[PDB]
Amino acid sequence: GVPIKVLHEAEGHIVTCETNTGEVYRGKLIEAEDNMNCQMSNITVTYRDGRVAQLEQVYIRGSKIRFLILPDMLKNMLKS
Amino acid sequence: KSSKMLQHIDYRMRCILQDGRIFIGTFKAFDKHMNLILCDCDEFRKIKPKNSKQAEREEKRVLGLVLLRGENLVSMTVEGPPPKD
Amino acid sequence: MVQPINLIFRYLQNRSRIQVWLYEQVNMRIEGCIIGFDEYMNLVLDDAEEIHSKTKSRKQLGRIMLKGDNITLLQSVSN
Amino acid sequence: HPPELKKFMDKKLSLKLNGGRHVQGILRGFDPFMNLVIDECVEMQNNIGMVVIRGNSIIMLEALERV
Amino acid sequence: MKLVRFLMKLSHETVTIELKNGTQVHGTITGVDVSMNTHLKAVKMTLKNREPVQLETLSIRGNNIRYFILPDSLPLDTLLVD
Amino acid sequence: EEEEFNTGPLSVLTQSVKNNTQVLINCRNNKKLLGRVKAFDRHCNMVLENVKEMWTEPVNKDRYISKMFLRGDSVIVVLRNPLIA
Amino acid sequence: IRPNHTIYINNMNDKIKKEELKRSLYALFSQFGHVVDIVALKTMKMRGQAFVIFKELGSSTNALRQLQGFPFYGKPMRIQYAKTDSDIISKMRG
Amino acid sequence: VKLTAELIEQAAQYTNAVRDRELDLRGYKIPVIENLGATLDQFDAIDFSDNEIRKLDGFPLLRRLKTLLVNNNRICRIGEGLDQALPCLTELILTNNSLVELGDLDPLASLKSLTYLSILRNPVTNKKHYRLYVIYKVPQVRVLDFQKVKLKERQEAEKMFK
Amino acid sequence: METILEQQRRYHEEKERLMDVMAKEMLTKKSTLRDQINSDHRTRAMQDRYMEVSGNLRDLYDDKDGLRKEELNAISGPNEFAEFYNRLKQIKEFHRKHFEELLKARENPSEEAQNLVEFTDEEGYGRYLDLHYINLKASEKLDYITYLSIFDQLFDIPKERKNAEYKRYLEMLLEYLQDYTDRVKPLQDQNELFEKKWENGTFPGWPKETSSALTHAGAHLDLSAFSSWEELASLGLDRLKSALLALGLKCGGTLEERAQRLFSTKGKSLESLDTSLFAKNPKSKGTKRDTERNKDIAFLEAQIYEYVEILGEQRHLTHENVQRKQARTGEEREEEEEEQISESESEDEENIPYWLYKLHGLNINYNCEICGNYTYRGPKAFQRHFAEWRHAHGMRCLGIPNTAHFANVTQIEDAVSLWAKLK
Amino acid sequence: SLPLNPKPFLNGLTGKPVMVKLKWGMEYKGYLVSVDGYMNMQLANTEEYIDGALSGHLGEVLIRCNNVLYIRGV
RNA sequence: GGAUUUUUGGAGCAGGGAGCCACGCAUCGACCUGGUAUUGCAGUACCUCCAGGAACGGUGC
Repeated sequence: GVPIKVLHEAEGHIVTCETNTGEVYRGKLIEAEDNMNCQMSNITVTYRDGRVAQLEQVYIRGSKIRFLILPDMLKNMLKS
Repeated sequence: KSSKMLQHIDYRMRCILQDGRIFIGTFKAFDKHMNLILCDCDEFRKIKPKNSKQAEREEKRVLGLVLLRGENLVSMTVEGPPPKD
Repeated sequence: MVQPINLIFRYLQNRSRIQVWLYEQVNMRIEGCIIGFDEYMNLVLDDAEEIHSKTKSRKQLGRIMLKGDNITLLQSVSN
Repeated sequence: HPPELKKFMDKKLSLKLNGGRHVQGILRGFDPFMNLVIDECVEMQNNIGMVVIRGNSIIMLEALERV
Repeated sequence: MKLVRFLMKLSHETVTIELKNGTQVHGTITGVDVSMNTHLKAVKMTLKNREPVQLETLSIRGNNIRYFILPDSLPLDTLLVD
Repeated sequence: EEEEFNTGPLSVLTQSVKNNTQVLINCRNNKKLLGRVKAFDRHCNMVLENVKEMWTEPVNKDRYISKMFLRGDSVIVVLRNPLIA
Repeated sequence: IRPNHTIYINNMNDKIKKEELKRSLYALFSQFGHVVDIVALKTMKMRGQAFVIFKELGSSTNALRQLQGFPFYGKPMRIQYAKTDSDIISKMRG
Repeated sequence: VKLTAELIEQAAQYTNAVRDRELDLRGYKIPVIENLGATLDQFDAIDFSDNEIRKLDGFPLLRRLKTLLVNNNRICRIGEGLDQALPCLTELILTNNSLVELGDLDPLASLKSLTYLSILRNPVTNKKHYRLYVIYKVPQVRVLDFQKVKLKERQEAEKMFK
Repeated sequence: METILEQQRRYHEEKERLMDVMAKEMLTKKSTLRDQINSDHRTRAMQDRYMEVSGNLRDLYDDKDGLRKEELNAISGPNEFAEFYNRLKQIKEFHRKHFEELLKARENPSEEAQNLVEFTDEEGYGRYLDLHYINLKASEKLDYITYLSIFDQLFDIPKERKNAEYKRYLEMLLEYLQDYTDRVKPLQDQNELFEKKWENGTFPGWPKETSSALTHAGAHLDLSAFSSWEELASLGLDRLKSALLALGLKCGGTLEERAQRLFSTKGKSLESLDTSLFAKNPKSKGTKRDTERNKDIAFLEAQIYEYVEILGEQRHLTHENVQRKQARTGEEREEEEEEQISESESEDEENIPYWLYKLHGLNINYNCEICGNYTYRGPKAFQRHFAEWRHAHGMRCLGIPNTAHFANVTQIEDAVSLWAKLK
Repeated sequence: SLPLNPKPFLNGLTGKPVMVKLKWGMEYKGYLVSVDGYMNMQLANTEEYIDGALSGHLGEVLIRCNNVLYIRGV
């Protein structure tokens, strides 16, 4: 899929991820798989109550991701 | 024709999520699953304004460049024309 | 490396009594001895029980086939 | 496809599951569905030993080690 | 047999659709595709516990449909032929 | 495949279409649809006639729907009976 | 016990919760150089102790001499160079 | 060596030992705190140790900033609108700076979430009643100079200064 | 403690520095001011503007300066904008801020740290410099606003204020009218309305879709306005318009007809015989309701009105553009787009294989037994291993002497009987 | 037993009295007429037990596969 | 082309009452006062014990 290619393009960039449960994970995208499975590092997580935490290493299953925010560095795939 | 999505491409689009959020951004790409690419995207919670005399905008958040997974998409309508840029 | 399916094949052979965590239901879990299973993780359990974590009450079931849809987690119990 | 988890093999992990459930243990293996084998597993705390987690119900994992 | 094919024939009909999330949609079908993704025009959509909003166009992901209420006039026996 | 529609559990639907008999469909929406099966498929999508929809709100409610299409995922149970009689 | 990147502290008030202890330790020791990490457990064995790891070795030596017997949460801390090299240091070196 | 956008962009960025996102601004000889906008409110901690800053002021609105390590600088004054630009400031380490008068510490009363405060090695420390003054004027502080603010001190600070 | 005299001094000095900077700018390219001033002229009528000749010849006194391109003019205008912001701030703090034994007292402490070997030429130079990027001459932008980028404020179709992109709103409009009878040009014809926008409305002014649209559009036009004219005091304009809104309406709806009397703007949409009934209608439950529900919309409508009036030249300019592009061919339209693009992205100031390792025989599983049961990935590799240091060390230290008789060795055992055959 | 799988177990249970629990907590007792590849289920002389108590006597019934939690012979 | 990462569903349902203020049941967690033990070289679910306090937080019905 076209969006998937753009996701792989964001590998190595800082991205934000919201899960199906609304926890919000911000940090560096290390690896993005075809099914949207996401390996990230040096995370800041913001829970539904508002509290924050810090994690070194995480991996989130694609299905249980609601969405991702990518840099605007990418915006400039205009062919489609 | 397959066009029904391709028509609205480049347009500003109002997308409704399964939890009931409103994502408004520039519709730039989609796919088989309806995973969507939304440029200059904001999120609304309380309302979609039709000129609500009190205010039009409460709980608006600037997100930016958004990829939404199709699993969590419900529906889309045209919000405004393409920005020229 | 141990593959998850194989662990099950082990559970099967051992006749260890098994406790299953169900999907989106915390107040009840299921127990039994895996006799067989299939490609969808559907399980055939013997002398099975519903376990109410809240009520500390057990419901006796006997021969159970549990759809895999419900499987969150598989653990072994000494009992 | 396989999930890219070889990096996490034989490491201690923190697993967030659906139902607001959380467990911790050492990754012993996986398959293409992201079903996991977790050893020395602990329900968050009570020790449950070696267990199978179905990938279906895996929300998120976090390494408690450095990979 | 494949009943989505039947729905794909209903372009230019007006229908009421009830959604899984309870929302009610009344509009004119511009297109149903193979995933039952449905597109409409001249749409009056009433989310559960709101007054209707009117949209010139609306596009529904197929899975979110509960059911379609069809025109009483609709000649089903014709449409069921392949 | 026809054999599996003919003799398997879906024969309930196959039998209802052939005999133009009524069936009650317990439904995910907590509603029940009572009517005749004009068509059905693998997923239990159906085209229904003379549908009496019944539900509760305690207060019972009902409403008549002559012609309608049901997406099959909403199916919980489908009941055949001495209902048509 | 030769100079080390890591200092071993003991005689600490063990009533402070672990995350608060580590955060005050980080704050206090930041004045001498970047603290890479802090290892402190509340087990019976390890309670009242902590290992503070610095990027620079000069920072560890300065910390040791200047904070010897510093009143921390009520008790005078005792500082010493650690017996072994910290795992993090070994990984950062090779 | 002005604290500039360019400076912040090449600065070591990492997850610190207490699991927070921290920006390293140590040893640059910065004299004035400015242009923090460029960090984009992405840090939980900012390390300004060993610099030449004179006044703790000049911050943009930074909602995520919870820890400020300002060791070995020349802080002699604290800005007045700090809570308006740093609402969740919870920890402030000011060891070895130049605050000399008790009244110069007054602006810290407006930091509603401030819980960890360290002012050691500042001349102000040797002023009579320095500890009680801080406790009464900045009651939101729970740990002062790595010592627990206790009830008896609060009461004692309520008498004096009542 | 800190002598306020020094602080206030440094403040006045910095203010001086900024004034000098934006004055140097206004000097190199007078357009910067001229442009600005002209617009200002049509917002605050009193404003005195320079001799036309000066404007045209782009001169301030005697010297006619080189004409600059739009992107640069706008850039410098936004830079001057932030400069004026700084200035306003400093002016503020300053307003809020404004013996012998002590002289020797301080002069004594000045002896502190005598051994401070360092050259200090960085107070007025770092400021002067701070307001005047590249090594020598690549980027006009000052260090102060080095990360200032117009493309993050203007889209490509706006061309830094040349045009305003209304195609998007034409889309939304089609969505609003629920048809397609409306062309881009007919839409612009609609916009022109903005008494007309009040008494000859495109749609019914109590329609939802319509009021929402109008809101979005209004907002756009306003942001565009202030975006394209940084140099003019935004707050001044805002307040002017607001006061015109409040004061003009109250007596007679500002809109008066010799026949129908006095019209109500937005809330009621009705006329009134005389001013008397008009006033006693402004307290009625009806007008209270309406003015209490449709206030924001009415106000937004009004803003769209006055801001579109202030931008008449841009509106016309764009409509023109539309007609042009429309009357182009394919190649023409393409080349034009190329031009807009270039203007947009231009500097504001110009200066192995398996098929081979299988063929060669490598990356194939193999093992030498005598060497650590070692693995070798190629058959050519084995001969090299045999003429090797370690392989000969295993042989000779094993008691099996080196060189060429033992070459074909694999296992340790057989070459032992071979060496017994040797000796 | 020597490996007794899902599929054969269910096939052995055809012609028999069963009870099916659904995920939603309803229960349905009746004679299992048939099952199919997706594990959709057909009961005859069905009865409904909700809260473990006889609610309704229903007759012939199709249960969609995704609803099923487990099946018991009884 | 309905069997775990998307389109044939794990969804569905439950909050007012009393005089701006306050709230049923179950489970888990730090947590706060006193007092008390422990002086120990590590890589962490968590971490002394004893008594008192919870107008504390989270989840489910």
